[PDB]
This record gives sequence, C-alpha cells and structure tokens, in this order.
Amino acid sequence: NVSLYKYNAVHSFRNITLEFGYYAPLIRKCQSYKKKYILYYLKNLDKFSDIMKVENGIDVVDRIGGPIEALSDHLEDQKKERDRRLRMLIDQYERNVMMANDDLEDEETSFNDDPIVDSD
Amino acid sequence: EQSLAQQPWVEKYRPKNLDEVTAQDHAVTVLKKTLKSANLPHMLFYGPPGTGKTSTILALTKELYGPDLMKSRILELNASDERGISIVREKVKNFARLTVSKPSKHDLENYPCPPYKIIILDEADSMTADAQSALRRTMETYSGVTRFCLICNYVTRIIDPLASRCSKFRFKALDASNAIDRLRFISEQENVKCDDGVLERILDISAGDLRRGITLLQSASKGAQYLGDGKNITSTQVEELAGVVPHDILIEIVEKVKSGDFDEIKKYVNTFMKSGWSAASVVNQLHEYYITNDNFDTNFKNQISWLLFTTDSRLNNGTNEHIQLLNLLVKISQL
Amino acid sequence: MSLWVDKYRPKSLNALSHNEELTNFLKSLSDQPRDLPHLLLYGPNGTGKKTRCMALLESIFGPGVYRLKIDVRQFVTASNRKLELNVVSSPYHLEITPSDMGNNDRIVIQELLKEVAQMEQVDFQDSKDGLAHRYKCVIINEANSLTKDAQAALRRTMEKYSKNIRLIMVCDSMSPIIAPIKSRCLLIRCPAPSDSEISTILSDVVTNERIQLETKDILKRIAQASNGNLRVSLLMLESMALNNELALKSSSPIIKPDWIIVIHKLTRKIVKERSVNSLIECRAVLYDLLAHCIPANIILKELTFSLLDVETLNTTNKSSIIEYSSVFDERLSLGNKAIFHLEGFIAKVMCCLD
Amino acid sequence: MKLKLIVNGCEAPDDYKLLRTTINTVASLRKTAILRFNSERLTIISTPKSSLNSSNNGTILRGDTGQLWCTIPHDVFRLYTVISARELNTITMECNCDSLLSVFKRYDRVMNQGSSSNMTIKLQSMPEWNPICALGITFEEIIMHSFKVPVKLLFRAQDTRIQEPMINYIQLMMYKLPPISGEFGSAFHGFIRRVERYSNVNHIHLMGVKKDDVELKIIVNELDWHLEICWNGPLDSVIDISVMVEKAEQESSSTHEVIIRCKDWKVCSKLYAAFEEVVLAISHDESCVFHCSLDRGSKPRERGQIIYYIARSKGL
Amino acid sequence: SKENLPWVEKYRPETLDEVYGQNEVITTVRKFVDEGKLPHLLFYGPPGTGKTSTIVALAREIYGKNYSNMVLELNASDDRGIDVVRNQIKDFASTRQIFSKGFKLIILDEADAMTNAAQNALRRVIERYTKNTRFCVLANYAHKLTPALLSRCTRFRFQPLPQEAIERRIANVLVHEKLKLSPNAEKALIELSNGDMRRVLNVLQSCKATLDNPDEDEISDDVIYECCGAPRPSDLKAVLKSILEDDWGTAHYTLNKVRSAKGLALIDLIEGIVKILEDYELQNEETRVHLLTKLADIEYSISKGGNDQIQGSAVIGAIKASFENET
Ligand SMILES: Nc1ncnc2c1ncn2[C@@H]1O[C@H](COP(=O)(O)OP(=O)(O)OP(O)(O)=S)[C@@H](O)[C@H]1O
Ligand SMILES: Nc1ncnc2c1ncn2[C@@H]1O[C@H](COP(=O)(O)OP(=O)(O)OP(O)(O)=S)[C@@H](O)[C@H]1O
Ligand SMILES: Nc1nc2c(ncn2[C@@H]2O[C@H](COP(=O)(O)OP(=O)(O)O)[C@@H](O)[C@H]2O)c(=O)[nH]1
Ligand SMILES: [Mg+2]
Ligand SMILES: [Mg+2]
Repeated sequence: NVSLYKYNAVHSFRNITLEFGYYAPLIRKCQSYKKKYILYYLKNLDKFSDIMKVENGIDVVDRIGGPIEALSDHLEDQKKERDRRLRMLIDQYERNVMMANDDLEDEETSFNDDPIVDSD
Repeated sequence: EQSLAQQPWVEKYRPKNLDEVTAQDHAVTVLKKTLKSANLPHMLFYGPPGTGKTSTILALTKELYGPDLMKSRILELNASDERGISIVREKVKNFARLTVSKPSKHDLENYPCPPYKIIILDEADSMTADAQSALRRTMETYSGVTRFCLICNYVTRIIDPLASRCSKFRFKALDASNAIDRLRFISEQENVKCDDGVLERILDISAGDLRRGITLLQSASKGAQYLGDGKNITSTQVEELAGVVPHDILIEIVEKVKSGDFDEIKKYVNTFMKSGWSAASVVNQLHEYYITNDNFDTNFKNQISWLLFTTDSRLNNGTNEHIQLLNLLVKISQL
Repeated sequence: MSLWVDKYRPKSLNALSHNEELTNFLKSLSDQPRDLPHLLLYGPNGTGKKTRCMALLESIFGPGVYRLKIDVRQFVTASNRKLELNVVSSPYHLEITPSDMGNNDRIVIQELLKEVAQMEQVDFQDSKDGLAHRYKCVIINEANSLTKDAQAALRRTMEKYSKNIRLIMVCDSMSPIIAPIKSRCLLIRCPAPSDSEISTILSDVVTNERIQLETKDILKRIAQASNGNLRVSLLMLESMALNNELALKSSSPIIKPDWIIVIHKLTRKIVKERSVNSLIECRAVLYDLLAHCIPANIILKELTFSLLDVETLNTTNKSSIIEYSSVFDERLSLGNKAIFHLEGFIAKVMCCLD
Repeated sequence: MKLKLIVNGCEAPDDYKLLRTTINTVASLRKTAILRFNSERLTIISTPKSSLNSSNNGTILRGDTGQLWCTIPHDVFRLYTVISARELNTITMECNCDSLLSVFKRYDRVMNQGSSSNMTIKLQSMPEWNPICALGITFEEIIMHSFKVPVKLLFRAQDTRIQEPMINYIQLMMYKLPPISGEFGSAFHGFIRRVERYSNVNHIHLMGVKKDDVELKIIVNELDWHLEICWNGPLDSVIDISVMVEKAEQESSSTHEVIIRCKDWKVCSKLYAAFEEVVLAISHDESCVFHCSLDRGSKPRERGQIIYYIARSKGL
Repeated sequence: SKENLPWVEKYRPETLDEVYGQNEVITTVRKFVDEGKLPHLLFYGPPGTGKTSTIVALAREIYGKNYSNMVLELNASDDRGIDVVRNQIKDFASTRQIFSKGFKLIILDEADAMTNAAQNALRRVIERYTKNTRFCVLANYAHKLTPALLSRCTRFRFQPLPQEAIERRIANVLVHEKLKLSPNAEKALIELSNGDMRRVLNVLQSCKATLDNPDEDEISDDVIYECCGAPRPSDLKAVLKSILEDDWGTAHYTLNKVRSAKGLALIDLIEGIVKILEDYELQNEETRVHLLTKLADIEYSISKGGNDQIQGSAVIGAIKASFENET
C-alpha cells in the first residue's frame, strides 16, 4: 500500500518475500539516517535531493517479518495500523489529482497572458 | 476489412460447417449422416489439445438447428461455469426435461430441426465423480427429447458408467500428413509467402495441435510483414519463434554429457537456463537426438528411454525445471 | 525518492536496452495490434518481462497505460467466506494476480475475468458515426501459480470472447501450465540479460546518480552476484552505494538477501555435521525460513545448488544430492505440507554424505 | 476572466428548476462536471472523457459510457458578465459536483425558509493554493453567506477534445413521450419505473414498433420466465485498435430495438419526471437518446435542452 | 418415436424374456414373482449388464402396465439425503397400495451414491415395513454400501455378458434393422465390448452410419475398426514382433509408421500388447514383474498427458529390458 500510494509502483507479493522485503527497508533506513545526519549538520551549521523525501511515520525501515535469526492480538493491532496508514496515504493521494495533472503540453504562457480579474 | 481483421487466425479460421473439419472423417461422417437419420446418440468426444472437438460440436449444432432455433435448443456448460452436484441435479435436469420448442416455418423450411435438444458439457473431465454420477439416469430417462455431448482430453477422468452410456469419438492428432491442406489454405488466404517445407516444419513442431501451428504461422507472418523485405519465411525463423533450441546448443549439451564431468555439466546448465528455454522442449529434442542415433547400443537406449520418460513425467507434475534437467543430464552422463 | 528499480524503468519499446531481437519481435507484434493473439511470456525472474509487457501496451495504446490505480473486489465462497482481491487498472488495461487467492483463484477466473470478458467495451465516436469497439487487455501475473481448475476455467473464456479480451500471462516457468492453455497462447521467451548488459545498465544508473566508482569491475561483480536478476542487481547497487557514502570500492562488500546467507550457513552446517540433532537444528532453520513466506520449492533449489557448490564433496555425493533433490521436488509438487519433504531431503543428504 | 452571474429563484422559476435538475443529474452521474461559459449560453457536461473523470477508468471497469449535456440560455441569469479572448468568448472549467450540489441545496433551503435574495457567482484566485481557482458564491439570508468551490480551468486544446456525441438522424426512430403534467403522465411514469420492481434485472430491451401510431415495449429476459411490459396508451412519433460495433440486422424496417442498463433507465425516468417535453430516440442496436426540452417565449427565446446519450449495454 | 431414439435406449428390454446373459438371476426372480414371495433385492454388477432393465421389467410383470403408480424409483439424479429417507421414502413405504395390489416396490438405483447417514436411516424403514413394501438396491461398487444394508438384501450378481447372449442380441438387432454383419465383424465387436451391451449397440449404430448404402452394404471388421479408430490385430502383432526382434531404430520406425497409418493412439496399442503378452509362456517370472510394473506406470503417465513420443519409446525400452531377463 505504501509503495503504490507514494511511488506509483506495483510489486508482487512473491518479489516482496524474495527481494523487496529485505532490501527496501534497509535502503529506507540508510536514507533516513543520512537525512537525520544532514539535518543535524544544517542545524549546527540538492545533490542528494532524493534522500530527505523519506517520511518517518509512513516509510518502512524494518525488515518485513523481522530478522532471520536462524544461524545468526498482535495481528489485529497490525491490521489497525495498516488501515490507519492506508487512510493517511489515501488522504495524501486524493489532493494530487485535483492539484494538477500531466495531461498534455499546451500554451501555458498564453494562459498566463490573460490573468483573472476580480473587482466590483 | 478492419472488422474482419479483428480476430486471431485460430478464431478467424474456426470451421463454420462440418465440411471444414479436417482429418476427423471417421466421426464427421457419422455426425453428418445424423442430419438425415435424426438418430443422434449421446456423444463423448475425447482427444488431445487443438484437434477440433469444440469446433465440430459447434458446427453440428449450427447445421442441425440454425442461428435462431439453436438458442432455444442448446445448453452449453464448460469449465468456466459452476458445475457442482446441485447444478447437475437442478439446472441440467430441468433443461433435459424441458419441452421441445416449436420451430418456425422458416426453420423447418431451411433446416432439418430434429425433435430434441442438445446439452454440451465441454471440458467434462473437470467435473467431479459425484456430479458425473448425477447425470446417468438424467441422460437415460430424457433421451427422447435430449441428447448429451461430453468433451474431454483425458478420457480416464470420465466415470465408467457415463463412458458406457455415450458413444465414443476419438479425435486424432493433427500432423503434417492429415492437416497440411488446411494450413496451406490458411496461408494462401493470408498471402503468406514461405519456403517449401515451412508448413511441414510448423506441423511437426506443433506435435498434433493445429491451433499451435496456426498461431505459429500468424506470428511468422507478422514478423515477415514487419520486416517488409518481400522474402519468404524460413524454417529457422519458425524454429526460433517456436522456442526450439538451436542445434549447436544441443550439440554442446551432448558433448558436455559425453565428457561426464559433473562440475562442467552443472556450470553449463546454470548458464543455459539463463536463456529461459523450456525444459520440455529440451527433453523432447534430447529424446529425438539419442533414440534415433546409431552410435549407441541397445542397453543404452533402453536406459535412456526410461530416464527420459521419468523426467518428462516429473515435468508434467509442474516440477522445477533446472533441477530436473540437471538430474537428467547427470544420469545420462553416467550411462 | 522511488527505488532505482522503478526510477529508471524504461517506458517504451525504444527504451529497451537488452535483448534487441525480443524488442524487434515485440515491435512487429505492435505493427497491427488489431489481430493480436493471447500472449504468454516466460523466462527467468527479474529479467524484464513485466516491463516488456507494459512497453508493448504503451506502443498499442500510449503512455496512459502507466497511470495505474488500485481497486478492491469482494468475493464470497460457497461457505460464505468473504475475501478480497486487488485489481490494478489503467484506462486501457487491467492487472490481476489470482494466485494470491490460493485455492480460491478459480473463483476469480469464474466471476471477475468472465464478467470482464462478457462486457463488451464500446464508446461514442468523437468524429465518426456510430460507436467504436476496443478489446480489453488483461495481465495475469504469476500465471504458473494458478491451480489446474482456474487454468481450465480460462479456456473457453479465452476462446469465446476473443473479440472483447486479450490475455497477456507472465510466468517464470511453463512446467506448471496445462497443455490447453499453452496451446491457446503465443509463447514468448524472454532471455535474461548478459553480464555486460547488466553492467552497462548499472553504469548508466551510477552516472545518473553521480556515484563515484573506483573501477567498473565492481559492477561486473554485482552482475555475477545477481545471477541475471536485474531487479536484484539494482537493489544491491543501491544498498551498497548508500552503505558506502555513495562511494563504491573494490573492497565494498556485496549485499545478498539475508535468507540466501542463512541457506549458505545451513549448507555449511549440513556438510560439517551429520546426526539426528543436526537434523533437528536444520528443522529449526527451515521453519524460520518458512515463517518468512519463502516458497518451499525455492528453498529446495537454493539449498540444493548451495550444497552442489561445496568443493570437498565428490562426484558420487553430488549425483546423489541431485537425485534426492529431483525426487523431493516432485514430492513437494504433489504434497500438502512442505516440511516433510524438506526434512526428507536433508536427511537423505546427511545419509549419503556420512 | 470575469464570470459574474446573478441567480434568482423568485423570477422565472422554470429556469431555476432546470438548473437544479441539471446539477442534480450531473452530481448523480459522475463525480466531476465540465462548465463551458459562452457569450450566449452555459453548457454543463458530464462525460467520462474529462481529465478528472477519466482518472476513475470507468469505461473499462463498469462501462460508464453515457454522456449528459445540458444547455442554459444566458437569459436564465439576471446578470451575465462573461468576457474572454477565446472563440465566442468561451471559458472552460472543471468542477466537483458535490460542493455545488451542497451549495444549491443550502440555497433551496434558504429560499423555502422565505428569503428572496440573489446568488452572486464569480471566479476568484485563491492564494491558499492548469491553475486552480475558486468559484466565489455568495447570497444573503434574512447575514452574508459565502462559500467557495475549487475549479480547474481548461485550455483550448483540452476544451476542443470534449465534443458532443451525434447520431445518424436519418437512421434514428424518435417517439414523443406523453407530457408528465397530462392525464397520462402518471401512467407513463409508472410504466417507466415498472421494471424497478425486479431487483435482479440489470439490462432491459427497449423495442419500438410501428402501429397514436406506434408502440413501445420493455422486455426482460434475465428472469426464469420471459417478461414483456407494453404501453397501450397514446404515443406519437416525431416525423489504433478501434473498430465499428457490429449491428444486428433489423427484423423489419419499422421496428427499432436496443438493450441498455437499468441505471440509465432510472436516470431517464428521473429526467422525464423533471421536465414536460421529452423525446426518446432509438438507434437500432446502437444507442438511446433522452432529450428533454423546455420552451419559453416572450421573438421566441432559446430552448433549454438536456440530452442524455446511452450506449448499448449488449449486442442484439 | 422409438425410431428417433439412440439404439442403447431403443433396444431396452421390455419383458424379462428380453434380458439375456443373466439366466440364473432371471430364473430365480421369475419364480419368486410367480410365488409372490419377493424379498428385498440387491443387484450388484458392472456397467451395462441389465440391472436397471431387469428391475423395470420385473416391476412391469408384477404390476402389469400400471407399474408407475405403485413403484417409487429414485436414483443419483435425485437428492436422497437423510431428510428424503425420513419423509418421502418413509411415507411411501408406510401407506397402503393404490388398489390393495399386494405390496409396494421402492427402487434405489445407483444406491452406492447415497450418504452413510441415509443408508443408516434406511435400515429400520426396510425392516419394519417389509410386510407392505419391498426394496431393490442397484450398485456397481459394493464398498459404498454399509454392512447393515448389505445384510438386509438378498444379493444377485450380474456377470459380464457372455458371448452367446451378445450374439443373440446382435442377431435380433440385425433383423430389426436392415443390416448385415460379417462373422469377423461380430468377433471384433464381442472382443471390444468387454461384456457391456451399451458399447455393442453404440458401435453397431456408428457402423450402420459408416455404411454408404446400409440396405446392401455389409459391415466388415475394417468398418468396425474405422468407426472405433482401434488398431487391428495385425498391427499389434507387427509392433510386438518388431519390438521383440528388430533393433531400436527399426522398432521406433515400425511403431511410428503403424501409428501414423491410421492415427492410432498409444494407450490402445499398449492395451492390445498387454492382452497378447498375458498369454505368453515365460520361463522367467521376473520378466512378468518388469512388464507389468513398467507398463502400468506408462499407462498412468499417459492418463495425465505428457509427451507421446517419449511414452512410445518408453514402452519399447520397457519391453526390451523386461525380455532381457528371459535370456
Ligand atoms: N480438425 C480441425 N480442423 C480445422 N481446424 C482445426 C481443427 N482442429 C483445430 N483447429 C483449429 O484450432 C482451433 C481450435 O480448434 P478446437 O475445436 O477448439 O480444438 P479442441 O480439440 O476443442 O481443443 P481443446 O480440447 O479445448 S485444448 C480451430 O478454431 C481451428 O482454427
Ligand atoms: N442383459 C441385457 N440384455 C439385453 N440388453 C441389455 C442387457 N443389459 C444391458 N442391455 C442393453 O444396454 C442397455 C442398458 O442396460 P442397463 O440395464 O441400463 O444396464 P445397467 O447394468 O443398469 O448399467 P449401469 O450399472 O446403471 S452403468 C439396455 O437398454 C439394453 O439395450
Ligand atoms: N535500462 C534498462 N532496464 C530494464 C530493462 N529491462 C528491465 N529493466 C529493469 O530491470 C527490472 C526488471 O524487473 P521486472 O520488470 O519486474 O522483470 P520480470 O520480473 O521478469 O517481469 C526492472 O526494475 C526494470 O526497470 C532494459 O531493457 N533496460
Ligand atoms: Mg475445445
Ligand atoms: Mg442402471
């Protein structure tokens, strides 16, 4: 749900069990750590503009199912948390459509050449 | 012309009448003369994929009744429909007991209109044993107004009482000997220019399935049209499209097997599975190469035939291709 | 931002950079899509089959095929067991994974797909006179994982309503596909990219991301560690770049899936010790792996080939190992609980080694 | 972009009722509606080809192909200030139907209370947020109630792609429905809504046969028994991969039939109840058009029109 | 009306005299009805041996032409759950005859498809109302019948139809039709029937169809094989001889040619070869073990599809390897 509603990416459950479930949380954890370090440096003081786009409460930075420790109503609460985060994702995505759409390329300069006028 | 070009070639060239069905005359003759005898029995069509069973039954139904009457005289059910025991006991029985609809004057003038309906149970082998048992006395009792047609690929999946009730029609495999005329006609209709023997190669590759052959011909024609060079289609292009392993790769595999080194065979198989070849095709090609070779003895051929049969049976169970292929090659290298 | 697996994903046939012959074949298919047959794409996982299907759809329809949204469809079983399925949709096509329904996948074929096949798609013509008709495109992910009943239900739906629907199924292996379904499809083999092409793609990504690379050899190593899985290659490239301050070096470790490392450790343990207690600990490891929803057959493959990679083992040991692997793979295919067969394989290997 | 409009319900209540029905229909049909303000009339569109509507993929998922078009002459509004540098001073926008419906419901409540104020509608540039603007709507309540609605302006290229469907008039059979206010109005209203008594019916087969000189029938064949509902009262007749749909051969030169969805029929019933002059046009095995016309004169004035196009749900 | 019927139904026996092959059972049941001491009956046998026909004919004889008014017939096509047994069967068995016409008859055709609970409920219904009602249970699979039900019924076994009865019925059908059957065709039909009359009648109808002019054309063995698409004995003999004497290449070519000549299927060839080998005199018994096991495995594999060429080569190799033991 997070991937679909934040990156327009659809992935299979099989690939999540095999590849994404381990790699994606690691990448997001590293990015979150880098963002925290950069923020701390700025407070104490564009190239990596894709790193500080990770949200603390919406992104997943933990291995799905926990670590594989082999050789080195919890379910209801997890479902409730999933529903809450899905609602937040839907709220975030709802305003995107009305905000703007890619549509096609037009004469935007001409549109700006006739600005709205409001006066009584 | 665009509307006529909206259909894949298999659906476009599906037989319209019984005359268009090819290579199945042994049953088509009986079905055709049923039009005059009006003595249609319960039927059990059985045979391998793409041999013309569904097409034959559809053509028969069209010929018997016509476009209008058919809608009131035909009940078709297949694997896409729910066919539980309750369905057999209620819906099928109710249709079988339904009074025979009155044909119009036009229908009587133009079509024989036999005084019975038809229930078609396509993919009958998917039905359960109990559901099949529920059909026995329904078919026997209402045979005066209803006739059943069961269709399947695996006849053993039909319970013995139903097989006894139905007159059996085996549909033969369509190969280069009996189905070449239809494929040549289709190629001529679509103006496909192919080298001599190309249709033979397609039919041999298809291995009894004319639907696969027609799809292959369409794919080759599309490739040639996109190329737009005006040249004839070649057998090499057909083999590439069909997924046949090139002869040089098979020769390399055979040399590796002859060498006998386990590590080398494992490495080569690991690299070979990269290309995504289907293990079934590779096994078939290996069988053809080894069984027909005159450089091996009788005991070798017996052992390899049993090994190939075991591997093919395991593959049929949806097993894991890399493991089965490596095991087969290791076993052969040990012969 | 988005993961590099999706960020630099090609969005058109002309953007494909490996397996040129496959691209040419797909373009030939897109020349006259009016009579496009049903398609079945098969090849190694993570090679770009879904990407190629989306590129083909874009060629037929346009970029709008990438404007995807998700809907939830509810199904009720004969036992009143309500459940749901995710359906992805673009204004021109649909995407479904019925295998996520387990044994209930057939219901999805019998209710949803059939309905989609039955509803003929027509629209008012903008300039011409009368309605215009267009067939719908449906993608079936993980086709090889469908039960035989669902595959049987697909047959007459594909045949009868060919005017309204065209199926594009994708699988990693055609062994589980019943013969009729293969007969009803145009089969397209999708080879995995070579190490050179994987390295080229990774180098393009590195240049785009402005990551300092000591030598190109690293990329090659990454390719050799992915076993041709481009998605895995990109994931490990991103992980390594992030873990090394966006500076890769020949000494930088290659990051592999954790379960793969666990299976390697299990193989080492099996080789070192062969006893009942060792078997019980192997059971514990196998159950830990299964708890993460790793498929049993995948575990069997990875364990088998990891064992075959051991240098100390002799020819007889490896031959017996592969024999047992084939037997227990068949048993898993025909079985109900995978633990029995995995344990049997490990016990047989322990017996043959000892 | 000045779009100054004044709406009063105490003068010419027919125009206010027409506008209310138009907004209700577009709200009940699709989530978003297109508004085209020309120098002569206002056109309200509910179509699946709009940028916002097409985001739902309705056509491929549920076959939402019907199109609603409504025309409102500028005389409806007391003040009509629409100035633009486009063709015929045309301004195109897309708006959400729920907010407009709520605002108009509040206005109706205020009017029913006893107020006789006027609604002023203007276009404004909200600093809070194809630039998105706001529709400033304000009115007095015997208290100056003001509400704003988001709106998205459209370009000429985007505007021109939304074209009203047309039909082959020569190959089209039209029937003049009895006026709802007439003695037969209740009978025809019940006849239209009869099929609603069958919950499990999804598609209805409309048929029209020559020989008051024609007759209309609704056929249902989804039940265990064949059902036909016939009207015996008076009824007068007015005298890429895309391919053309297949049309079944007509049974006779004087019979026209089409299969449509029940929801479209309910929409048609509501439209028929709303207006007085209603025409039902059938293009055999092609489509059904519901045309509601409102006539007003002074030098006859412009005729208010609501045209609902419904594509066939199944082939014949 | 009867002319339009399929032959399997058009030639259904009407009286007990028309039932052939089951002489002992027919004799006993006829004497029972003559003395009017009919007990509860079980008819056990394989498909198409005359069970349903026999029971219907017996009902006709007992009640004449009005048997439909005092006979309650139920089969697998009808729901026969415990509720049905408790209500419908119970009420029928516990009510008087229409005109005091002795006892009533309840026929439970294909009773092996009934649930265990219904069969258990049937026990006391059968026992208590024996004075007024008699039960008949027909089955092909006895293991589906509970021991209590089996104990309550007098058991009669319908054997596979002997050759003589099939010949007599074939002669009757040939006379009824305007058909001519050759002795070789009759032998082939009897061989392929396997004791089932339904197969005989269906194949005869198809053969009549195959004839261009049935009024004068005679059915030969070739017509029978064409209609059934079955191998000829000469084909089986040639294939077996090539397998047992010729080299691998020659055997493969012979099998391919024989199959391609008439589009023969491998399963029928295997079945015919098994029939041939069952009579072979083998000095080594291990050969029989190998033959049986390998051929059964091949048959099971064929039942699921697979590769036809590989299966044929497997048959060849299995026979060769098995017969290497006799060496
Ligand atoms: N005997 C045939 N004659 C002509 N065309 C055939 C024949 N058999 C198959 N085809 C072609 O292949 C297509 C499929 O034929 P089908 O009748 O559906 O085969 P089938 O035996 O019903 O396949 P299965 O058992 O459902 S996998 C037809 O539309 C034809 O174009
Ligand atoms: N003994 C028989 N004598 C003459 N015809 C027979 C005989 N048995 C079977 N038939 C013929 O085959 C048809 C079927 O006979 P049935 O009595 O229904 O066989 P059945 O034993 O009841 O089959 P099952 O067990 O229900 S599959 C009859 O209409 C007859 O034409
Ligand atoms: N630059 C480039 N990337 C590709 C190409 N083909 C696939 N990819 C990328 O590599 C990944 C392949 O994974 P995927 O599309 O899911 O393949 P599948 O699992 O076999 O269907 C994707 O992230 C693609 O973006 C290609 O031809 N060129
Ligand atoms: Mg078929
Ligand atoms: Mg019987």
